[PDB]
Amino acid sequence: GYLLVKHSQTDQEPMCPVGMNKLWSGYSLLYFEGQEKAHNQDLGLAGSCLARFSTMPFLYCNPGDVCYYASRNDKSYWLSTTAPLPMMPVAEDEIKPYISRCSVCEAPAIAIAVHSQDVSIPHCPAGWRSLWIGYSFLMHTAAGDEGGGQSLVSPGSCLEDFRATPFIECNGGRGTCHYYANKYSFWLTTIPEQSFQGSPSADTLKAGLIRTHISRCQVCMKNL
Amino acid sequence: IGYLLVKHSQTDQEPMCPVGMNKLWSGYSLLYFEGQEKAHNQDLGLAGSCLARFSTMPFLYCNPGDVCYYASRNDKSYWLSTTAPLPMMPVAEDEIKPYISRCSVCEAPAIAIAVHSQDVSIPHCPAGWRSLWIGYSFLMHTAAGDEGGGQSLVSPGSCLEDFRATPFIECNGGRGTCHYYANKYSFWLTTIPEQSFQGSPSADTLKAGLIRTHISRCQVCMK
Amino acid sequence: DHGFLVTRHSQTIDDPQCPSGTKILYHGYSLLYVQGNERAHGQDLGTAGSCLRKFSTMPFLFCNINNVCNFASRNDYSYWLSTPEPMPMSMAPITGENIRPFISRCAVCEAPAMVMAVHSQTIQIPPCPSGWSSLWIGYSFVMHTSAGAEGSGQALASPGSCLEEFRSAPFIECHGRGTCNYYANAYSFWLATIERSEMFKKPTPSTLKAGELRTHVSRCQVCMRR
Amino acid sequence: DHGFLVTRHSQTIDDPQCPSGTKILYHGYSLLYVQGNERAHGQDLGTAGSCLRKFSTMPFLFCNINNVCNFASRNDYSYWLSTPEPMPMSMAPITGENIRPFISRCAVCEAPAMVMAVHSQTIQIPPCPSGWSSLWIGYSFVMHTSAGAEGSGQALASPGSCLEEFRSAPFIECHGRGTCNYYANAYSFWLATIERSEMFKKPTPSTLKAGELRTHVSRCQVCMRRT
Amino acid sequence: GFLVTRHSQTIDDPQCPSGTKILYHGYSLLYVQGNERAHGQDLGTAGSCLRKFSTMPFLFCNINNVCNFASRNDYSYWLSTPEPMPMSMAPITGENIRPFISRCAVCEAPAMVMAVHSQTIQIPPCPSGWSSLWIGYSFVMHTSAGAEGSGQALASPGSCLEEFRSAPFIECHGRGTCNYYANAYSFWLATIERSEMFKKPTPSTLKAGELRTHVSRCQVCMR
Amino acid sequence: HGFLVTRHSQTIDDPQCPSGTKILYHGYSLLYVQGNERAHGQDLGTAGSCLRKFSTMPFLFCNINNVCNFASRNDYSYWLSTPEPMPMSMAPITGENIRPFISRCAVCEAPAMVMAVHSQTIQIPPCPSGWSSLWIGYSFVMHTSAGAEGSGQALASPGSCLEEFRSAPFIECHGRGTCNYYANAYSFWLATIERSEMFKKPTPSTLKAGELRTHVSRCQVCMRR
Ligand SMILES: [Cl-]
Ligand SMILES: [Cl-]
Ligand SMILES: [Cl-]
Ligand SMILES: [Cl-]
Ligand SMILES: [Cl-]
Ligand SMILES: [Cl-]
Ligand SMILES: [Cl-]
Ligand SMILES: [Cl-]
Ligand SMILES: [Cl-]
Ligand SMILES: [Cl-]
Ligand SMILES: [Cl-]
Repeated sequence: GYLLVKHSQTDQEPMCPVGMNKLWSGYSLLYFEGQEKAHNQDLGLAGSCLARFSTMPFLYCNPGDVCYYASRNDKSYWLSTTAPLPMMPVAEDEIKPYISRCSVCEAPAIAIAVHSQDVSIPHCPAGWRSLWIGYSFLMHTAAGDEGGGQSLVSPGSCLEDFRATPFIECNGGRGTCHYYANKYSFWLTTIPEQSFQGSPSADTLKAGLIRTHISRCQVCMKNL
Repeated sequence: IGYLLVKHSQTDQEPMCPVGMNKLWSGYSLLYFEGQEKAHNQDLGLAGSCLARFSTMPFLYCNPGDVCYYASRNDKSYWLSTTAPLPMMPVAEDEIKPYISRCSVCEAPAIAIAVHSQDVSIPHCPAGWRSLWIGYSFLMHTAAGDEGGGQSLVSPGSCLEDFRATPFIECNGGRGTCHYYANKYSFWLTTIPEQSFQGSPSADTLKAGLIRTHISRCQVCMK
Repeated sequence: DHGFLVTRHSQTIDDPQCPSGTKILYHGYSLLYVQGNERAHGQDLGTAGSCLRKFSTMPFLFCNINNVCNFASRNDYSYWLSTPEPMPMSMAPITGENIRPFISRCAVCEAPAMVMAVHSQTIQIPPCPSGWSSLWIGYSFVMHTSAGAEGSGQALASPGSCLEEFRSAPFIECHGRGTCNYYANAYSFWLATIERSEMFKKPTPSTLKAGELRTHVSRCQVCMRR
Repeated sequence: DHGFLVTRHSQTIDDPQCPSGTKILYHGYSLLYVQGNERAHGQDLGTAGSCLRKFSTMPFLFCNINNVCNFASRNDYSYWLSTPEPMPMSMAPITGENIRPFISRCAVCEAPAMVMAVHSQTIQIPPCPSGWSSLWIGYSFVMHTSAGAEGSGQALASPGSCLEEFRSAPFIECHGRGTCNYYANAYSFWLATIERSEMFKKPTPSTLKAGELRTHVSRCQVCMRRT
Repeated sequence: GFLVTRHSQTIDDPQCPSGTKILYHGYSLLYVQGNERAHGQDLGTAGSCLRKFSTMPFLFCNINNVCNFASRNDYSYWLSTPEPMPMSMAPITGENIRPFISRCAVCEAPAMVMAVHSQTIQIPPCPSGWSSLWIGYSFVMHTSAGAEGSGQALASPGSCLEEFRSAPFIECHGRGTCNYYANAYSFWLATIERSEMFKKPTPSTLKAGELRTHVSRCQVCMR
Repeated sequence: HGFLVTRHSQTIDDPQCPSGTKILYHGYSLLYVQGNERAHGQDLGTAGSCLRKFSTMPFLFCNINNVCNFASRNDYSYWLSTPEPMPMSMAPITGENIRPFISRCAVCEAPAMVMAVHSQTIQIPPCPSGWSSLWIGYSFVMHTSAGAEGSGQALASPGSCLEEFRSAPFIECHGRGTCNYYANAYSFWLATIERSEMFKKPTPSTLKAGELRTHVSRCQVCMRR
């Protein structure tokens, strides 16, 4: 029994497709950052759907039989909403409309993400049905060199709504979340060529002319 | 004589040496190289930060197989920036010139140091020292990835005359282009209102114009 | 049976029994992660790649472009899940056959349907989804960092995020030199217990000594369909 | 047929043939990992994500908080499984269409059942488990590091940890400037041959020159369950 | 106008070594960590002696002219005192931090200062014509959070700590908390016998009471 | 008034202190150390790049629990190397076989300040007015070996000026007592920059045996009169 994982990218939880029973809803976890070492959850797998949000949802222990919770300088990263980018770090309850919501459903068949690397939406392979259309989400970096990435076969590389900042940084100790200037989102490109590109021409894109250069995707489910 | 004083103008014009000090060479203000995603830094107070001939790629590397590559991989260089407005696209060949800060190495009678106040007020030179310039406490920097580096607080390199939110430019060696990227951070010392001890620092965000009053001030003094 | 696989880790020198409903493929030793050229690559504990039939302090080699392969010839690491075996009373590195009582054993089992892990985020056990039967219960094991702060982690949906027995030091650091030891920087990260009301509140700093460790550690259960 | 996928990498310019029992979905180019803003992120070779329909030296762009996206304007990398094509005698960057003969091709095949890899940790081929049929054999491929010692690895349960042909340099480094080349810091990590006798002792440090390479490289076999 | 910086490793202001006049006193800074990158101040240089203490003595600015003070997860590190860690192993906050922080003195020297290393339990003699300022232990480097840290130049007085500490530095955060952590390693030069230089080094795990038996000794000299 | 200058022979013999300076002590050329996967470097122009006694592990580490470990993890040390070639088997070098690979250094007391000037050409740079030459060499800037960790040289320091160009100017030693050259051991030199090609896009160059020094910048270490 395959598990389908949707990310709404809004403060409201997404509905499971018709026939598929919802196991649980939660908050869209991108990655933890313990000891300035990022550990990621794949957005296509149920582990990215953490039922309960916290700025610090983890603790750490050492071989001295001592454990610390929210005592050092650790981080957590969560998928973001359209909510206006705050001028100053949001705090306690005002964090709610910034964190994306998720749903884990019970699928009869395995779901896969297919990428076109082109402006046009890819059609699902023969014997497969479409679930959603999105944009090709590859990888991310935030604090230092740290971040992680999505798997291109996994439905988590196919975000329904494109955002240059699809994730928010939650400082675990201070209990605040904020967008910072070093947050990068990486997306597969549109290649005008059939299957091979030789020498890429560098380009800088302002708001409005971006989306026509992002690769498009479809999440498809096998027919049974 | 015998000491090397280094001046970074933060402009596309070369800074003049103070009276009595003979100029050795003028060059370009080099912050740090980035080879194999590792940053090695030149202290802005030392004469190594003043490289006579500019290049987007001023270095090469060799492996133990007797092979040297120049501008053949994805390596970077970083230079101190001018007051020039932030370009829309990465600037190319000749249009890089007004973005790169100039420097001068002057021969000095005595060792010059930088003193920091950690206060709004300008720190005074100790007894037997004369002031050379007044600036802002420049501590460290990070640009691409986790790489960057910093400045020694005793070194005159930690005291830049003009405060700038992005005082340096990234120069991509192979492509021959330079640009300001969003992951560039400049770290400065803060102002502490207390005499010597601050307990819990209060979180704050400072927009343009309200910044300079929270940056620590410095003086470069010579014996 | 469509070929689904589940890996169990005993965290002792004894082979873990395949959970009810599954059949045994092969036994081995619990590999957490390797480290070569000072970069960590890990194997998810729920997957069969964390279960190697043969142990070595150096279970890998590297090759360069000049067709030269080096084995146990630089400064590289391998990490294995550890037993309850107490650290020697000198803290001096463990060499040779003295390492065997420290290494955990694993079992790769074939499941008829998909295997998954649920997390409660409380001291209580998370219930299996409707129509899924339980295999084992444990504690929420997320990630780890040892040498140079380099390490890896576990997917929270994967059974490997559910260690049956909570350990302060769940893994031992082994070297290409043939030495294994525990180290002070070897951190292990676990999902914290949070309450629904506390979710958006500023977290309260907590420090836990011997007897209070599992107080803030979330629980987990590994479930299987049909 | 619930939607199981097996990804095969030819390690040549040819499209690999789907193993017995599987149906072809699409072909592509063998992607190992990408390196954006100095962080390496890898696609597991056993998954369909390691198989991209279109090649580029820069197959991705990045975006900042200022709603500005840069494509191939910085210093970022892409890494591809490579062919047994010899490195040019000059050892200089390979650019343009000259890259094509160096890039490995892959095939994503729809499988009736789940696929796994078994590792022997010996010079001998590990047999398939009870009720599993053999798809292909290969060598145990664990991890890799290239530029800035950043890289990624394979899951040993996944078929991507089972490369059909052993290569001392299994992958090539491509840059967003449009050039690809092998570099001296490009290492490949393979499972070693361990004996049950010296399982818990000192490992003998060994350096292997050409012809002695496969004598310590572990063997693997990709299996698929019977229907 | 030569300088020598001395660290007390206690709460008291250290006296300047015999021959040197005092300039100013302050708190002993080891290294800062901004945006997950460590940047250090050499202990022998005056940059390791900040006049004012803060758990966050710095802020960062971006390309959009936006500066953030104590808003993210950055660190500062200071040399620590013999003051015991609270028995609960909890983060030290507020004005309870003062007894933990070392004090330093920047002293003006008539001549150049250097440090010598013996690589032996015996004190290395000063070079011919150089007078001793103080003796100590060989402090090479250190790593705390994210295994990040810095080190000291072995010719600088900063590589020569007067008092040996198994935990020589404390970790402070911009959140206003300071604490010792299990991953905080300190690196000291090993004692090497001349007859064993090119022989395989014998592994040694040293318990309390034997710690300094393999730690090299040093002496800070002035000409 | 006590200035110091450190010279490296890059050979198994002790270097002789340049004209005007007096010898203090000899030792072995230390480049950088690597503990807990992090590198810390000693500038080759300073005395700290010269240790009296060599060891493959010249350091230990201590923790908060008052426990110190010597050569008990996987730590490194990097030293300047000699013209001595790599063995036939390319196996790690151990024991007294390491001796002919390690470079020797000398710490010398200078009457005046020492510095390095760079031409950024194939020409040897002239010393500034009032300064006198000590030695000439090649512009050594930085290096990376294992984990892309390493360190660099201050360009105005005598450490940025290596007298003899080496494709592999350093050797990698471990706490196990084994030293070897490795494929990822890179050495970064200042390239030759022409006045015309300053702001121009750099031309990709790949040099082989006998062409390596063609693009390497030259330096001179000068001491004021
Ligand atoms: Cl925290
Ligand atoms: Cl920011
Ligand atoms: Cl380059
Ligand atoms: Cl940007
Ligand atoms: Cl090894
Ligand atoms: Cl330890
Ligand atoms: Cl790029
Ligand atoms: Cl190379
Ligand atoms: Cl902070
Ligand atoms: Cl060691
Ligand atoms: Cl090698």
